[PDB]
Amino acid sequence: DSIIRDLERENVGPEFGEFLNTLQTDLNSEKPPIEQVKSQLETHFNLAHETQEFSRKNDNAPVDKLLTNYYNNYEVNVLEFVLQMGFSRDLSIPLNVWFVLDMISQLSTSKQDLPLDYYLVLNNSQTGKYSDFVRYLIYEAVGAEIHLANRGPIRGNVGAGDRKITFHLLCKKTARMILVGDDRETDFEMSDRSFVTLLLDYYQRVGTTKKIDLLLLTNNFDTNMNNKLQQLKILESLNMLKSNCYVLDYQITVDQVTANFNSYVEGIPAFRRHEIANFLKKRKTPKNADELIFKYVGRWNICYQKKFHQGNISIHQISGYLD
Amino acid sequence: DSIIRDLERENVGPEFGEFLNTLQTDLNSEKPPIEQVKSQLETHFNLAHETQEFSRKNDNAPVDKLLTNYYNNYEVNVLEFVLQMGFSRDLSIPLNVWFVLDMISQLSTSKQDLPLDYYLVLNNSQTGKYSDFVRYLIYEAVGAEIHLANRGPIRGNVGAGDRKITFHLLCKKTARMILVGDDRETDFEMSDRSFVTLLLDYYQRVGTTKKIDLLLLTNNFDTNMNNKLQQLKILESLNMLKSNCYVLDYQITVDQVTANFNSYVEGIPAFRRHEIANFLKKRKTPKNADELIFKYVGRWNICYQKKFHQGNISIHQISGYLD
Amino acid sequence: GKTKSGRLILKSENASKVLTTEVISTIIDDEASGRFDSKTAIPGHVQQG
Amino acid sequence: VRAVVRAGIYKGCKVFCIHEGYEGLVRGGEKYIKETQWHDVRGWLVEGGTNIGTARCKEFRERSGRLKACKNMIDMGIDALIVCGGDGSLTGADRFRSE
Amino acid sequence: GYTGLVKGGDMLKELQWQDVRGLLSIGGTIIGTARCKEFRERWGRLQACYNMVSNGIDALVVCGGDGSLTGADLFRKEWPELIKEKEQYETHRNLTIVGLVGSIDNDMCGTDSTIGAYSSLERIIELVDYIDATAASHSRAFVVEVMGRHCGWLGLMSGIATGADYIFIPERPPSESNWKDDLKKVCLRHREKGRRKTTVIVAEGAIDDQLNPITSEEVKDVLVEIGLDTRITRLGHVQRGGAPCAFDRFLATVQGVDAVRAVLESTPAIPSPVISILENKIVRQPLVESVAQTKTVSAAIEAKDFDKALQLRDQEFATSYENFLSVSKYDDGSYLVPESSRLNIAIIHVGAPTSALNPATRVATLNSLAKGHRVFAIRNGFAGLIRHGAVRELNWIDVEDWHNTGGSEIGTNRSLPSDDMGTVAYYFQQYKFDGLIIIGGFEAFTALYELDAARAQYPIFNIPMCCLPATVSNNVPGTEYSLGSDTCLNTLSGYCDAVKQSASSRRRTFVVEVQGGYSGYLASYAGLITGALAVYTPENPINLQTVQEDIELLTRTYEEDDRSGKIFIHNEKASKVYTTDLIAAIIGEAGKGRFESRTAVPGHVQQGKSPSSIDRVNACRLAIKCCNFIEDANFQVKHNANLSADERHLRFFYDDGVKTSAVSGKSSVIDDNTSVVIGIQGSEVTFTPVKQLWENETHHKWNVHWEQLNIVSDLLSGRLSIRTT
Amino acid sequence: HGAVRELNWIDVEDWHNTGGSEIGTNRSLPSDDMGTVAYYFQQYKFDGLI
Amino acid sequence: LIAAIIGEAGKGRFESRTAVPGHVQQGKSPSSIDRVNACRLAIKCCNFIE
Repeated sequence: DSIIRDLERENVGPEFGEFLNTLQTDLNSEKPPIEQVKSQLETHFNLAHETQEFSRKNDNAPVDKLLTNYYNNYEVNVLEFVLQMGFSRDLSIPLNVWFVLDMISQLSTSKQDLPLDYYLVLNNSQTGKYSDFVRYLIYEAVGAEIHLANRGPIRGNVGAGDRKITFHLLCKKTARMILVGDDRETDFEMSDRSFVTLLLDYYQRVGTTKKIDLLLLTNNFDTNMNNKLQQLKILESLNMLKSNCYVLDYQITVDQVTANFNSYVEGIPAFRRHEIANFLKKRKTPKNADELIFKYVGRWNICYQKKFHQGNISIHQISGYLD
Repeated sequence: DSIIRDLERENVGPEFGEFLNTLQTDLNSEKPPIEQVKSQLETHFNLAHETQEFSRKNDNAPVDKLLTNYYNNYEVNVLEFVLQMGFSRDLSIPLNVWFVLDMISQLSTSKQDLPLDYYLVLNNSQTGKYSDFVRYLIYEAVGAEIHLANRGPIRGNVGAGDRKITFHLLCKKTARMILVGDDRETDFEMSDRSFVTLLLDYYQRVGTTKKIDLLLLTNNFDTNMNNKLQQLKILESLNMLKSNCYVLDYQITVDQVTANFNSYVEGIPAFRRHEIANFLKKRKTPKNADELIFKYVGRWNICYQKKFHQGNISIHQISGYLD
Repeated sequence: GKTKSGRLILKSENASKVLTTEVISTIIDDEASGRFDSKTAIPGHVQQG
Repeated sequence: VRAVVRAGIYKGCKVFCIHEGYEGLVRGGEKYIKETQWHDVRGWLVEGGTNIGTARCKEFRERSGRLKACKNMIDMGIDALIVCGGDGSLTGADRFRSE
Repeated sequence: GYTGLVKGGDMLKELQWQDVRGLLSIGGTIIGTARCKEFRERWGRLQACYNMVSNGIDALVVCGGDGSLTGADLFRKEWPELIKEKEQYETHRNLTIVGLVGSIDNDMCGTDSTIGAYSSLERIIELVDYIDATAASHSRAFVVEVMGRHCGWLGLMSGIATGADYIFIPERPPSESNWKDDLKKVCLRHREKGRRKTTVIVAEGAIDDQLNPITSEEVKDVLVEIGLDTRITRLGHVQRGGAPCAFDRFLATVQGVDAVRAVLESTPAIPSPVISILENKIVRQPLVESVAQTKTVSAAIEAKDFDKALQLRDQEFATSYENFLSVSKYDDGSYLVPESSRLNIAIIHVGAPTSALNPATRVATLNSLAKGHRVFAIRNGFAGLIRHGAVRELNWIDVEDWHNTGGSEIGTNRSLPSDDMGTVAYYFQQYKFDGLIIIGGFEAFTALYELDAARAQYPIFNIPMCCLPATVSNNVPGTEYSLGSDTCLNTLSGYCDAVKQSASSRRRTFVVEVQGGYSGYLASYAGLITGALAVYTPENPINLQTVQEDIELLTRTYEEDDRSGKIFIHNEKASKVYTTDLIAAIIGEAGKGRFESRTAVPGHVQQGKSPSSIDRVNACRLAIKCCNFIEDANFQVKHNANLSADERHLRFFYDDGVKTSAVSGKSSVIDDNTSVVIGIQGSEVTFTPVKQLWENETHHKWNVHWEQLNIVSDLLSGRLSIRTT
Repeated sequence: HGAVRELNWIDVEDWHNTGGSEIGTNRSLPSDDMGTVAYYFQQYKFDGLI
Repeated sequence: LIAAIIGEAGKGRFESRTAVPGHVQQGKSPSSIDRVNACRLAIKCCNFIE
């Protein structure tokens, strides 16, 4: 409920606060909670056209079953560490959210799985405000009536297989709370740049030595900082992805970032090495110098291999480390 | 509070209830809660004339200070296991309750004492109905707001010495509760004979190897069952009294058990030997045969020393054992 | 038997480049054979005041 | 005083500390004139005031006391006096020198 | 002050992040102060209001004493009164006013301590310490005229902190009829017992029960007619100047941040507060109530009802006065207990030295001797006991000058009874100790545990024992405060003030190494109070990314500067890699040799020459509580029992076969509650048994959080701002 | 009980003929309480034991 | 430290230097003594366990 006031206060339309009233899981029912909330999202927000279009404008790709189809039951259900590096700027907040739940449902079809860890990062100011909406959504989806909190991971079971999940939502509201030791007055600026480096500050101070095996990439708002290629590049440097990590890049809009991205991921080692070098030469200034991009520059020696591509949506897997 | 309702049921006068209602102590004053109850008791019940006559009719003996009279400060403060074997018939219920309190205060004049255990038996119908009222008073006198119950010892700190006590009220209501296993229904008859033997059954079962050092005898109701001498003979028999026990026997009225008590206690070993045998020849019948007076006949081979006498108020002490 | 007033050795940094405050103190401990210990006190270029 | 006790000891001579200044000098005895050892003046650098003590001697202001003090030095076998004090404190020592 | 608010024009100037550089080691005020005079008149307050509205000032923060806050409170009451000749009205209709108590007095209600109070107390102690630091003379007396117009807190605390004979406070004034004769009594009583340094403390507001003031000259005359050469020492303006002490630096910085928060967190529904401190917790009390409560103490005194006034003071004041009165009356013989009840008390110093050891031992010896107990000091810890049987009996005279002296007079070391229990147990039996006080650190905590555990094997150890936590690290479980830690913070702040001054063609950045064990408390506290850029602690990770970030802050900080000199606080046990030496080395090579990095190692100097006033006051509170515990008759053998001398020494006897405790009368001979850690939790003193504390503690020499020290420090240095852009 | 008794030339009288123990004999062990045995050995300051 | 003391010796008489072969001590190829013994002992190991 408190979220409903927070939403009105953050210029967000009442629809959201209105959904959190009509939103309730049946529990006892044959249909798994994630799927219930998922279908409720489609109805309230009329996500039938936009989903269809998102497929249509991407050469009729199965935007409902991107994982399910590509991978076999084993492959999809072996994935345990997932990073969702934002929300697309090409889809509505309810379509973006829905897709989170839909990707989640996809990895939880089986009753023969080890636990799942899902990290959603809401990087810009556009999506950032919906953290609490998403948190109340994931709470109902998993049914955390096992043992919500102002901060922290939401743990419960999920999908057709009741697979134990632990959903983590990294945003600036949680980052501010952290920095001020949970003080009431969290009203201060925080640039998207600062936010990326603080996420890392947390990975290194929290200790986490687990590898991401499915990396979800898109076109987020604030591309100067939240640049797809630049995020991949960073994760490559920090040795954060599994040696056979899958990199999914979804979106509708094709731009230069996507060209730069694809030419890097699919580029020969000599191309990647130069890609990196010339960026540093062309873009590094003594004032620019400190930015994370100048430190965590990527690695040309990481090979990828194309797995899937239906116009604007692609899957590449890391295929080797030349040394 | 339940107690007031209980007293109205047992046919008891309202006085007792009214006493409890106005009965209040404050451990925010120099006067100990025991001297405070004693004061409230001498007030509400107008026990001044009765106390005055109690002494004046026992050759003016200091009834208000009999222990403080005989024993010195050490002598009295060492005594740690008391047995008050019934109430006196010659004293009104409140007068007896004051005497229990006056005795407790004397044994707790020093802050250098080892803890006291005070046992009080309520051996007949005329006193047993007053047990909870007594237990409530002792509770206030000792102040067990440290850490009441329908059963069990009242722990606390009593007197100017502020000595740790543990008061025990061994009555019929308590014995019934034990027998039924704390079932609600306790309305069944219990013989005064049956009661004594069950008190023995509790002790022999608890395994208590702590010896009585002060023994308080008097003129109880059911002189046939609660015979002062018969009670002595049973404790003499069971090795329950300390090697140097103190036997304080009081009353106003004089009877034959008083003649026979003093003749036994003050008697030469040959006399006691004969006394026992002639009771057994005279009184043992095959119908009577199983009674505790024919089991625990007493011990001729013991020795006493008359320590104090002032008209029907005597103090003897076990002077020796001849084996 | 006497007053316990404590013991100091003052070493100007320039007295030895090899036998430094820290080295000197470790030699004292080595040679002391548990009969007493040695500890350094290096306040630094704060002595200005 | 630490310096006098040690220097004198090093130069091979007995050092006596005259407690309560002139009062101690006039009264004399083991009570005020104590033999001091090298380890007895330990860590006196840090100590404030005077561990020996000072006292205003009324008798030493007269020839009555000045003579008594002179006797006490010859009895103690003190061949030399070191006064550490103020103006009058040293003027009185100077008068004691001529007398 | 208010003069600039009334003539508000050029008197209202903006402050930049760089304008407040190095103010944590300055004092008094750079904004300047003024007496409440024209703000006493309505037309003056009206003009002060206009200036705020005109200059678009929406919030006011008043840092002052009783008078300044009474004014702030009256300005808020009279604010809804806005006369009109404009959108300005609706905008500035609701005054946002917050109050900070900047007062040496410590008069203000609702707060346990005001900004400046402990620093002023330090100035008094500074002076009386010189007076005390001379070898005693046969008939000498000293009078200290202390400032503080409205409250006896400074007078009282100085009394405790200096071991004064007599004190004069407005809250409990003496009779006009016989104060001189009572002064004489008290003094001569102590002089009889050996005291040669008679000290009296006269407060600024000192009076007799008939409201007549008591001058220090009046007091001098009393002592002079007792045959004592008396010397007045008037502190004067000395008590208001100088750098704030360790606690004040923390108190003002923390309350200052909250004041800004309180402004932001405001609405007309939420009342105007006074940023106060209560159980070491910052609290927001209402200005209305605090000014009102403080007026009622002034009223009580003026009304000659000094009982209402003393009762109107916080427990802090009450407990302190009770302690001063207790210690003063130890010479009475009123504390004396029966011959049978007298015991042999042992005091041992286990751990590294702290200046707080001698004052604590002093109070404990006097408390014990007052009752007729015999005090035995185990010289040179457990090793001294084991190797040489080094026990020394203490008397009233032995205690002399210990309230001022640092380190240990008996010797302190980290040796443990483990070294030889048998030998420790032999000696405890020989000297027949009936109680033990282990003053020290983690090893004093360890020894208490070891001896408690040994109770099984060695009956002689079944005595009441306690650990009085004294350590610079604040690493002992069972307390929030360890004696000697405040002295250390004071030593460090002062040390760093000299560092930043020498950092103004010598040096630029300094890596000051703090030795606070395996706990980041010392370093974190020190960081906040010294305005350190970065603080290195074992609790927070050090790596190539963290280091680069620290270098970036330092780099971005230096490329703005035009008083300078920066510091980093490195805890001795933070990284086995990134040491004080490596961090300093990386800073030096940074910016292609941009700045000159230097290391500083205060080290063993952290114990200090003299204990601070906080240390002196607490050493006395806790020593008293230790003695009260071990010497409690409840834990001691009962004398009205058929006990043999050996039975009373073994503390058990066999009754009718059953092994009974000669204390409890209980079958269980060993009581776990008798081996306790005496510490502070909030304001209250706590007694906690070792067995329980020992399962709780870590092998990293001990759950506990001081996070907000690091949060506030990072906010005030560039850190939080650089970390968020 | 701390049951220690000092013996003298006179105490020894008639013991060369007598059976059993005049001081008492039993199979109890110091194990029962070493600390108490050790306390008593220290009090009476025993320099030898048979 | 030994090298440092040698250097300062003779008021800077000779130039002292440290050398740390270290992990190179294992060698590129085993010596003939090592080859011959490895064979003798391996044979004796097998003969024992088998």
